[PDB]
Amino acid sequence: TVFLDHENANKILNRPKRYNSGKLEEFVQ
Amino acid sequence: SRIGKLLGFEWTDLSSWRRLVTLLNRPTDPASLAVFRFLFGFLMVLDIPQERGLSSLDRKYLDGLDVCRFPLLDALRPLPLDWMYLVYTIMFLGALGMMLGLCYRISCVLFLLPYWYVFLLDKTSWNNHSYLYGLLAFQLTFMDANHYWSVDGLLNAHRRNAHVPLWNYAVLRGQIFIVYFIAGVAALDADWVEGYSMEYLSRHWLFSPFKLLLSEELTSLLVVHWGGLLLDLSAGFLLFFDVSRSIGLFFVSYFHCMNSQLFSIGMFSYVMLASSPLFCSPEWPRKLVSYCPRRLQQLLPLKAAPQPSVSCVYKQKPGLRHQLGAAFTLLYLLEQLFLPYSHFLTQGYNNWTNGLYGYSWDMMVHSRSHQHVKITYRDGRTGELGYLNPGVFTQSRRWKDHADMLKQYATCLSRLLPKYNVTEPQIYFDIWVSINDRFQQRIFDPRVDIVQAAWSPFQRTSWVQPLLMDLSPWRAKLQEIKSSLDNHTEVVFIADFPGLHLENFVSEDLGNTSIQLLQGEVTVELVAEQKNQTLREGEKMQLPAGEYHKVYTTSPSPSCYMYVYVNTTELALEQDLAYLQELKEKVENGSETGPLPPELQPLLEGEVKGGPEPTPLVQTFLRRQQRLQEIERRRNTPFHERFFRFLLRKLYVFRRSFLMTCISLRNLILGRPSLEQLAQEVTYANLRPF
Ligand SMILES: *[C@@H]1O[C@H](CO)[C@@H](O[C@@H]2O[C@H](CO)[C@@H](O[C@@H]3O[C@H](CO)[C@@H](O)[C@H](O)[C@@H]3O)[C@H](O)[C@H]2NC(C)=O)[C@H](O)[C@H]1NC(C)=O
Ligand SMILES: *[C@@H]1O[C@H](CO)[C@@H](O[C@@H]2O[C@H](CO)[C@@H](O[C@@H]3O[C@H](CO)[C@@H](O)[C@H](O)[C@@H]3O)[C@H](O)[C@H]2NC(C)=O)[C@H](O)[C@H]1NC(C)=O
Ligand SMILES: CC(C)=CCC/C(C)=C/CC/C(C)=C/CC/C(C)=C/Cc1c(C)c(O)c2ccccc2c1O
Ligand SMILES: *[C@@H]1O[C@H](CO)[C@@H](O[C@@H]2O[C@H](CO)[C@@H](O)[C@H](O)[C@H]2NC(C)=O)[C@H](O)[C@H]1NC(C)=O
Ligand SMILES: CC(C)CCC[C@@H](C)[C@H]1CC[C@H]2[C@@H]3CC=C4C[C@@H](O)CC[C@]4(C)[C@H]3CC[C@]12C
Repeated sequence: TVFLDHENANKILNRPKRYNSGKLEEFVQ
Repeated sequence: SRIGKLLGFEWTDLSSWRRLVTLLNRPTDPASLAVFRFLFGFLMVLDIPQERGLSSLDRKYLDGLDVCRFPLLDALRPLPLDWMYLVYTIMFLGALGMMLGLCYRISCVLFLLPYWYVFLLDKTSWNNHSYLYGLLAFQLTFMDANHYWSVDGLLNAHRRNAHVPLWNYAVLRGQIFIVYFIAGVAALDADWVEGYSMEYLSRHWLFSPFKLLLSEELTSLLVVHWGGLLLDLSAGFLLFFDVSRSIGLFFVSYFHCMNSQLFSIGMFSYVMLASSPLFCSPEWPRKLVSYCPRRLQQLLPLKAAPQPSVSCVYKQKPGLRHQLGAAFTLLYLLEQLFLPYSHFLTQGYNNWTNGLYGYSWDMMVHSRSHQHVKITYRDGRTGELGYLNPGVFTQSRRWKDHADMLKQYATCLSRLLPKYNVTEPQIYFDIWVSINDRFQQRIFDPRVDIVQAAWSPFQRTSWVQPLLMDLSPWRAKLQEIKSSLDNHTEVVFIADFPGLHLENFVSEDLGNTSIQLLQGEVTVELVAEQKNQTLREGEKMQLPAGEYHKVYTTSPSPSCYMYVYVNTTELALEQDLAYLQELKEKVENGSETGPLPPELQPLLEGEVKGGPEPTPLVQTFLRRQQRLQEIERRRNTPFHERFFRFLLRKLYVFRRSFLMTCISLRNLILGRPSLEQLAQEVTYANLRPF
């Protein structure tokens, strides 16, 4: 989905997939 | 003298340039330099198919694909897929030659050139241990590491058991000390000392013995944070002096062994472990061989005294080779000390921290959390507005924290968009970030068109929002609120700058949503009703679900507020599911003598065969029950099975990389075969092991 709509773009209180914090030093697959 | 027995030299050796050159080229035993050379090459071979990216080359560099890339230099571009496989093949051969000592100098160059080319191709793949690998390979190119235990010794008589210059050990030891010491200094940040970074790392089962005499909070603060800081600041000094080397070896070995299991950093812990014996006597490996049975000695490197070498100066006038080696050890060590503190000439790479990540030895100091990202564009001709899916054409997420990467991303988007019927677009970004549990805030100005925004490597970026450090003391209060919440409630903390507003659409599932003001003054507008309401400190207001609302920061200073919401749809669904489970338990235990409802029949049977399609609630309950059963099965797995599966996964990774490289090499040399043949070969290379 390259293009979004108004409702999805401004939906701040959405379940964040990247909830876990990152370190920038750990290798990612 | 006492100093001579402690430092290994004397003040007289620094009197003149000639004396300094003579000291740095003193003959030394090459036994230790050879063991490290073998270990470094062996680990480099293992790392190439795993973290360097050999097993995913076809996915990353797929031909004819639209991707936005982040090279250090905008003019650096990758090669076709077949030629990229050749680059990795040369790198692999160079590492193999280094480990064996066969054609040492050529092998060192074969690893070095391909390695740095791949490193500079992607700024998003930079980290501290990958930067260290490039440094270690660069140093060894000029060292005589193939003088003790190598194939070159058998090929050439003058390179078998020969002395090496002392500056070979000095440069390697200096590099390892810099890694320890600079990391310790960086760990002097307030967040690290107060225990904010990695505040949950003490829950690992590896910390079980400590908890027998300390609390969870105490263990995290003292052991994890202060313990790590102490080791970094004193690791170099402990290893250097031989009166404390034994203690230092045990402490560093334990430190690195734990890190290999706490984090996933590839070969970082194993490379650091191997570098530790470099501080011991340069002839320790030869002494160990002396304690071996005579029969076994025939399968081990020589044990006699090393022969004289031309690389060293013997108690003669130093030549060009010795003087150049002396100059290298001084200049290189000076550059290493300066670079991590050079983030005042390249001001275009600083946003909230200093410079690009990878060459400052700041490991696990700053932790980030991203809440939301929005990308907006406006057509140059039509004038209509639109929105894009964040990270649509990217293979990494590091672009959200750097202005140099954001500028590249915006330029890439403007080039691709015209092919989707968008002309001369203007692109805006709205990213919310939180660092070390601070208030969520914007990092870039959302009113600036990044396509036309100005960026320079040596100038501070104008459109970067400053970090609100004055609000740091609120962290203690924030945790208190988050600890008193119910098991079904959630909260979000936000801080906004004056003159800016936040537009939010609340999902229908988020019933019972409210906003409370903590500091400053804001105005909340209901878009549908066109109603404005002002809020005061400590005031809470309920917000409609499934509609738009806007928050304006009218204060002359940044405001703070929090969102408290409950997922009503999930709560009702869970209650219904729990009620169904209770009914099933009542049926199972013998109660509910009445006939079961037709919907309850699938619950007992467990298979929908010869009947109407079950309702979504039944399917959800069945899926949840199956997931719980799988989790229990996974937990009840013997260690032997876990190890076997781990080895099989590694075997597939290594086997696939070898087969894919063969296909690409065949195309380069012989020629591309028919499409049907190529499809079959790719299928074979994708087969699982065993
Ligand atoms: C929307 O969700 C919020 C958050 O869960 C609900 O707030 C909760 O309101 C109840 C009262 O209705 C609070 O219970 C009472 O508060 C005291 C405070 O000390 C507490 O000790 C007791 O539980 C007491 O009965 C409850 O604490 C409060 N939630 C939290 C986490 O503090 C709100 O009621 C919900 N609104 C609707 C319409 O459902
Ligand atoms: C409030 O709770 C509802 C569930 O009662 C949440 O709906 C669920 O949201 C998750 C993602 O957070 C969905 O999972 C993902 O969605 C895709 C597409 O639908 C689906 O293929 C996968 O399940 C995927 O993992 C989930 O489907 C969806 N619905 C259900 C029945 O679970 C909702 O997101 C919650 N709202 C918030 C803002 O927390
Ligand atoms: C023996 C007794 C009684 C107490 C020991 C008390 C001791 C030493 C506990 C140590 C366990 C512990 C809390 C380890 C995490 C600490 C952190 C985050 C170090 C940061 C760090 C990391 C993550 C790395 O991957 C590194 C890799 C190579 C070189 C340096 C690295 C480094 O600096
Ligand atoms: C509610 O009050 C807010 C206060 O900011 C109004 O927002 C401003 O609207 C004017 C135009 O009417 C703009 O010039 C300002 O820049 C806006 N404020 C900002 C962005 O700081 C809003 O229009 C009011 N809503 C209604 C329905 O009257
Ligand atoms: C076309 C390119 C990618 C292929 C050739 C690679 C070149 C550029 C490599 C080979 C050796 C490399 C250098 C090796 C060591 C250092 C010291 C380090 O602190 C900064 C980078 C620096 C200065 C490297 C810069 C890049 C370098 C010069």
